[PDB]
Amino acid sequence: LNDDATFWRNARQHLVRYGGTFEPMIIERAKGSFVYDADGRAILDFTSGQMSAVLGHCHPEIVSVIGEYAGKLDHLFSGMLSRPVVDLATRLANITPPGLDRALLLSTGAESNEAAIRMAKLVTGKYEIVGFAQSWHGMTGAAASATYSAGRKGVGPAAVGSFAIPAPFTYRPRFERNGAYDYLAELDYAFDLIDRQSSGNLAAFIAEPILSSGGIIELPDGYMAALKRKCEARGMLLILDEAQTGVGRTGTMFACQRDGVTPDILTLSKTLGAGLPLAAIVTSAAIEERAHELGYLFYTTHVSDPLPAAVGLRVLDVVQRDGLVARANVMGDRLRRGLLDLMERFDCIGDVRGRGLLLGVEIVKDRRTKEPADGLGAKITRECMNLGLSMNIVQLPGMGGVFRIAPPLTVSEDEIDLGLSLLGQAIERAL
Amino acid sequence: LNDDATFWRNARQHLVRYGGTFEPMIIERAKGSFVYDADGRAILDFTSGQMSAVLGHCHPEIVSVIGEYAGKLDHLFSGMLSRPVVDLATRLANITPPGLDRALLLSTGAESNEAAIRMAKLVTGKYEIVGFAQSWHGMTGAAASATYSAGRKGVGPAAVGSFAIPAPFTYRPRFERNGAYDYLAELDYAFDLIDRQSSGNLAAFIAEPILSSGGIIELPDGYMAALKRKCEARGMLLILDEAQTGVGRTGTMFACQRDGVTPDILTLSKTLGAGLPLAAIVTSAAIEERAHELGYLFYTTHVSDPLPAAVGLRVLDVVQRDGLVARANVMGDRLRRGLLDLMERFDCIGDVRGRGLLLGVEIVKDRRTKEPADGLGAKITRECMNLGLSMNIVQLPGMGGVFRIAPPLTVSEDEIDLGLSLLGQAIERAL
Amino acid sequence: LNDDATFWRNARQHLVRYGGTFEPMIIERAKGSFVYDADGRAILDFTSGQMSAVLGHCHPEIVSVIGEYAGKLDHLFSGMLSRPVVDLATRLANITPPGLDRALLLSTGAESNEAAIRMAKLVTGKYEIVGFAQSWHGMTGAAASATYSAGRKGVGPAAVGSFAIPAPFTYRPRFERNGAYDYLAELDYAFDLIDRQSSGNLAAFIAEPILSSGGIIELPDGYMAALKRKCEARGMLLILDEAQTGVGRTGTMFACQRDGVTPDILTLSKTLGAGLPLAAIVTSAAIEERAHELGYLFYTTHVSDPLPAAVGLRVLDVVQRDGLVARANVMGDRLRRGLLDLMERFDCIGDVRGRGLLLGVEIVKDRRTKEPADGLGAKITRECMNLGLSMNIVQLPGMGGVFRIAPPLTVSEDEIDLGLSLLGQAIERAL
Amino acid sequence: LNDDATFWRNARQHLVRYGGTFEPMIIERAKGSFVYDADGRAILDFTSGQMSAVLGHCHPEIVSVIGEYAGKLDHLFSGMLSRPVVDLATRLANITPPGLDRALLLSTGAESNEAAIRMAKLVTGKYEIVGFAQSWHGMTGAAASATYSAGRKGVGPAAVGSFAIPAPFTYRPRFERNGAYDYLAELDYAFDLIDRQSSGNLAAFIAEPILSSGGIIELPDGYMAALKRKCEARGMLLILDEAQTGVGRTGTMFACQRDGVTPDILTLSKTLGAGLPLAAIVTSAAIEERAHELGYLFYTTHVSDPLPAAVGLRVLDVVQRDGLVARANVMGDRLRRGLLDLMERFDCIGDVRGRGLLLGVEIVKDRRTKEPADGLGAKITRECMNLGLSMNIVQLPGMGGVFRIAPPLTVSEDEIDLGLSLLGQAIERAL
Ligand SMILES: Cc1ncc(COP(=O)(O)O)c(CNC(C)(C)C(=O)O)c1O
Ligand SMILES: Cc1ncc(COP(=O)(O)O)c(CNC(C)(C)C(=O)O)c1O
Ligand SMILES: Cc1ncc(COP(=O)(O)O)c(CNC(C)(C)C(=O)O)c1O
Ligand SMILES: Cc1ncc(COP(=O)(O)O)c(CNC(C)(C)C(=O)O)c1O
Ligand SMILES: [K+]
Ligand SMILES: [K+]
Ligand SMILES: [K+]
Ligand SMILES: [K+]
Ligand code: NA
Ligand code: NA
Ligand code: NA
Ligand code: NA
Repeated sequence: LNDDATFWRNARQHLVRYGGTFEPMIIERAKGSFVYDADGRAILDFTSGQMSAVLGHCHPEIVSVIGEYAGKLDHLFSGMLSRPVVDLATRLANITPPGLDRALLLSTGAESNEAAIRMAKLVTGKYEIVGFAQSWHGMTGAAASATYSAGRKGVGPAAVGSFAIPAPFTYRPRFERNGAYDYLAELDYAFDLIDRQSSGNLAAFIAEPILSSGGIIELPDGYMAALKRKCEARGMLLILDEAQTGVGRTGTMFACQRDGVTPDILTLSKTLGAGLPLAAIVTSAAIEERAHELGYLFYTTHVSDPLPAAVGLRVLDVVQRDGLVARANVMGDRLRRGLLDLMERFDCIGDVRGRGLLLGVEIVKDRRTKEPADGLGAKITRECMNLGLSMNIVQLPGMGGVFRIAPPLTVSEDEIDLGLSLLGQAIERAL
Repeated sequence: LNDDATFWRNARQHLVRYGGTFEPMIIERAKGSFVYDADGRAILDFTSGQMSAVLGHCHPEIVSVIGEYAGKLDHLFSGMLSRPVVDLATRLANITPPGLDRALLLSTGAESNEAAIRMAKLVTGKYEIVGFAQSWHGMTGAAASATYSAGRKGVGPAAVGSFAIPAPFTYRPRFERNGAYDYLAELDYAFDLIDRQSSGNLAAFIAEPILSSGGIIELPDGYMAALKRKCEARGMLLILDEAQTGVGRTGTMFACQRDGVTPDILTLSKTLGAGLPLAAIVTSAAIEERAHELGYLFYTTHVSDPLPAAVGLRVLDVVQRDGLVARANVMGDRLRRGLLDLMERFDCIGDVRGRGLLLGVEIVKDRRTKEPADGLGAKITRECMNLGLSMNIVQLPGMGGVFRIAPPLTVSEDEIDLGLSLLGQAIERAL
Repeated sequence: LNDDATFWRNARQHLVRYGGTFEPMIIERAKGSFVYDADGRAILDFTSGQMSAVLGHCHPEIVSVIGEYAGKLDHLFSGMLSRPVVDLATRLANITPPGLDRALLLSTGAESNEAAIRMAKLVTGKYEIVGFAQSWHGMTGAAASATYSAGRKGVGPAAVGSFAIPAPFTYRPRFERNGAYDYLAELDYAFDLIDRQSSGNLAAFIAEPILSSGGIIELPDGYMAALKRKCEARGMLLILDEAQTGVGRTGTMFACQRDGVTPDILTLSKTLGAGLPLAAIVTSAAIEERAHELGYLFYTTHVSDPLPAAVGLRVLDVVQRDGLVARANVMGDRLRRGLLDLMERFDCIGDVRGRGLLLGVEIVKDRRTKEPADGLGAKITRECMNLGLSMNIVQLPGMGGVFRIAPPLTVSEDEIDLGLSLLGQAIERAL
Repeated sequence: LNDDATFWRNARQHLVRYGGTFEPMIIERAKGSFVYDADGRAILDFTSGQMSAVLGHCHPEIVSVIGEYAGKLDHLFSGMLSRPVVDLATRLANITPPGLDRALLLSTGAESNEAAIRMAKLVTGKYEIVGFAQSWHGMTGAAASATYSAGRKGVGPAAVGSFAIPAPFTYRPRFERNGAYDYLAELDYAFDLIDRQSSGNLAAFIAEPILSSGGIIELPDGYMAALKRKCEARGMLLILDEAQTGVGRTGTMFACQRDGVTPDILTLSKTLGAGLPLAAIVTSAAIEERAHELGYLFYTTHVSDPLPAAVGLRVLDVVQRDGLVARANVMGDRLRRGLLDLMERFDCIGDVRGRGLLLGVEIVKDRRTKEPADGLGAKITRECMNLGLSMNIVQLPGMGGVFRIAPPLTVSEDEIDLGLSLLGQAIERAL
């Protein structure tokens, strides 16, 4: 039973609490799209852990590579090169759009954004960084100063030169022109302001192609191109954070591919490691060259460590081989439509959005007022659990509770249907 | 041969350069205190990789646990608890001094210091952070603003409220009282200044018990206690960064134990993971409690992930069982004395310092002028390699080149003698 | 002749150049609404110097008081009280709205805003300051960080916690709701953003009732009240900068009176001194009380100096006695209508705005495109001079050249007509 | 009687309290080295007001010029040149050392330092500013961030890039080499630190030749030269703040003349205006030239206003004519020796320092412990008043109470003796 009093005792006694609340169960094993409790109960992992297990839990291929290297090449002096490192660097260079040529292999999302941000500042000689007011880039320093969805308060001043602009949000529009939402005009409006406050040191813009923590907010048609150009005109880099979107999730290997806009620096993480700590940035040769010229510095313990590298490599190998990127679209379509039928039944569902297998469901009270569903979310979330479905709802100012849905690219047709089933039951029972 | 033209081609073409220079060899395998090149040549790893492989490369016990969990419990939704997590948290609570009760499990050194620093600011409501002018805490935001050994230039303003004080350096003293080096008076002097510049927002002091990147600088007798008290009087936390010192390396499980001063927050990393990415902070229940009360937030992808946790646990298990902490003193003594004999032979060696198996050798031209050996270091470093010994020299302003020596706690008597041998040959041949 | 080669030689040789260009004439004397050159030519001062000579140049009453005190009470140790100081403080308390009770007498506009801003931060314990993107508050530190009309570039980082919002600009509207300019919605929109970037330290909002340097931008009906409330809800002070508007200029003794919204802190300057350096802030007793409790500090050489105080007093005496505030409306109306007739004749005039005797004329190319008149301004400005009328045009991003018009409250009907005359001639000749 | 209940009532009711405490008297008139109360009692102004009345109160020559211009040329549009402006600019260029060629005429000390600091940052392209930990430069923004004697707390973050070094203080030395105070070594020590914290953006060093508010601290022999060189090597400007020292006070027209080191920018104020608000900066033609090239901006209401300019001119005229600079040395010597005799009598006097007519007397309990006299100061200060002598004591951390003594350069032999008399009586009566 999950009830083990010693477990919970030691948990209460020795764990630092870092946000939210611990699920009152003890997880003992994980396989495929399922995690299992101490009673053996099976929970459908509709969030891929913390949106990382792209190939699911304990993917035989992953297992082998991990053991294959665990005992052969493990961790090395940061000045030593090895095969997995170089092969991954190359692979990344070969699968990302043209213009992205060089990679640095790290360990975490924030770490990746930090390295990117640092290189941007170096290269440009400037330091002001603009982001979305609903962004999420990490808990560390620079990453955190660019994160506006949460954590800004009670911890002192942000980094000098930090600005934000509103993100384009089609569901709840706020900027109009000739009776319509003109998300571009909004962009122009926003940048004018930026311009008026800048000190003449704009160095980069950092953005997620899809605002995950922000509520599964997809940047609408033409935006990125527009953005890009806004940067171009001001001598700024465009850093795209693809932690949740990279690696096939949204139906393309990378989200920037859909839009057809390649960034100056692209960051990867969660999905690249498939649950293990691997991260990376990829940039153009020129930028790397100038960064070098100027003595760029991003020296760590785990930069260029074989084990992870090796793992990142397998994962790409399999996504490609098993054609998971396509799959994403296919199961994505399946889940999407299923989500729409629920919306057909219940009025508490106000929006179904996302792309591929990165989907969001916005709970609302009045499907015409689009009034946030107060607590209803927690309830549903809660019944999903009782029911055996792991979910995650995000709640932000002025929006309704959002269910972030993101199963494994390896998810099965049956599991999809199964989640959809439990989701409906939880809903009806939650009302 | 390490000469593989495709390897090097792809290395030149796709790797981002993050600091220093890549060793012109290809590493293919690692076992114990050795890493092997593409020709099979064996290199004695006298730096434990990037000072992490505490149990050496591919430690059978580590291997098993990694595989044992790789296929059983891998990565989880950050809200889910598991056994390895809770057991490690407990273990840490049980082996660290009294006053250290709760832990948060992360992935990297900088990440750990960031979480610590963030909690400090939260809890106190202040934001100014003091560190040593020769410090090294990480490449990310807050970690980097407190790092003064390198990387301050060309990347924009540091974090608001950043101060530094000189570290006590017995070899090259600079503060005198009644014809003698009074490192405490220096401390008092230093803090007065701080006090005069603070805005009334001092929140913490962050320090390494032994300045590794700073040149293997050990804080002298009574200092830490003094420091601690300096903080106490100003309502500041004392955060001890034990990334290179924690886990038995300096002869004690933790360096703060020797001095008999327990910090408000203690950070661990490199050594805890033994080459894998595991990190953590440990603090008092009260501080955790208040941090909670105020909504502390340090939510990441890999916080509380079973695999690493599991790995951290084994490592403690083995250090304890195999009595490596003691061993540290014993082989440490061996290596130390060996280092002294070389100093007896060559005049280029000006100091032999450190503790346990964290030793430094300061190369100097005039052993009376204590004039830095210009380039001589690089040479020796270079011959050690040709000879089959991996080394690392650090070079800072106003000091001589420093060889950071830190082999595995699992190192053998013979390997020690072997390194000492090659080290002498490299030296004599370098002159 | 203004041609004096020694004059100009020494001018070129020893003057630091601080902005714009020196008028190629030498001024020898000033009386009423006129300044005279070296040839004796009379120039109508339609800008009241640098918008200060409210009673005109060398106002007999001013002259006497200056001499009356120059030889009786001059400058004192900042701890010594005197009559003029206390009488002025009282007068200000008696003529400003209720809620404004205590005054601090300074020397300059920026100085006044700085003291206000400092007190705000003290009292609230916060430090973030919001202003208009078209604001002007001074060249010194805090004053300058809140100034967004000019000077942000090439001089390093602004003050930490500096934000700006767009000012309501009826002529060139940019925010729409149901096909209309909803300046309030704009306000709400703007503050949401602020809110998302604040670190939880908003302390005050600083605003000019009429954006003078920003292009004579008047805050539209209901705005201030709205603003005020936006602050109220966030525990922020509202600091109103009345340097150009205070002292009768816009038809009321103070501009905040019209709107019927009294600020937490009100600043005065230019007009209060009538060309001499006198400045002041006025606040509520409570705020003063708490500021005191906390040890507010604003100690200077000229704080509470009799001469200026004395001068400030006379000026109030006369504005009141001669009923200049009313007059303002009357001549204001006269000038306004005259400005409209010109607009009736020429297409280059796109807007006539302002209040009282603080008027702006926006030059535009297409009176339907509202396309800025490129250079045309400089030309007109230039012919006004040749013609004997001193003017000032301000040029900002995205707007047309703006003529700031502000004659003395003592201006005569004939002078008004005279300026209007020359203004037309300059225009027609400029085309 | 000073007792006027209405006066005090309105004082309590409408005055903002800005620091310290208001003298319980009402000043009605001021002439020469005396200010008079409401009872007619005469108070010897041993502080020249707030150290400004260099020619004393109501100096006939000053009076005339003020009236002479009050009615002829008063305040002008900042773009208009006039004779007094240009003549003063020239005069300053002619009386300051070589290398100082151009001037900008302002209104206040802080204002002057701000303009200087701003120009420094512009010209260099950097923003970090170093000052003394016992400095005083003004209450406004940048001026205040460089002020470390007081006001750093409770008002939010200082300006980004703010550093301080300890000032050389011969009386209470703290840095030793071969058993002696090596103020230069201290300098070297200090800058090393700075260097380690800078981000590579050091732009200027701002210093008072004599730390007035800091306790009358004179920079010892060779220091300034050393300082200068420290700057030179780092591409930094040296800005000398001569608000209390400029204009003959310390025995030279400017204090930088004694040392024989001319700064890159020199600021003047208090003394230049002789109680009226006039201020200025003086710099080299090159610096002005580059500042211009880059669009330096320091546009205010009172920049280049005739009245004050005119006043500044007379003052120079008289200092020169009446040979007050010499006088300074002569009466200075007189007062100095007189101060020494008191020290001969009382043990509470621990130091007599200063230069010319800018003298300090440090009160101490144990003339061997050099233990600060707790409150004794206030007492003496208090009896001086009862006795008819206005004084000022400054009290800083770790030092004894300091009497800042600075009478008018026009002071008489008898007044000097008179102050010395009362000072002794106050002392003996205070014990
Ligand atoms: C776009 C993006 N970038 C970086 C990160 C954080 O990376 P690390 O937390 O592993 O350092 C997230 C976070 N993911 C969390 C856990 C915050 C989530 O909300 O799912 C992210 O969304
Ligand atoms: C005390 C201390 N704390 C944190 C870190 C960095 O942790 P990560 O680089 O893994 O984020 C080091 C660095 N170690 C490096 C690689 C910089 C080294 O110099 O050995 C460190 O010394
Ligand atoms: C609202 C407001 N507040 C303060 C000030 C500046 O005061 P000081 O320049 O006298 O320090 C102005 C400026 N007036 C100038 C000269 C900038 C102008 O544009 O007319 C101002 O407009
Ligand atoms: C060196 C120096 N520089 C600037 C200033 C301030 O100028 P303002 O206060 O007139 O703006 C002082 C201050 N004088 C005060 C009143 C603070 C004093 O302590 O005497 C100063 O000492
Ligand atoms: K490594
Ligand atoms: K996790
Ligand atoms: K005064
Ligand atoms: K002027
Ligand atoms: Na590519
Ligand atoms: Na413990
Ligand atoms: Na009132
Ligand atoms: Na000169």
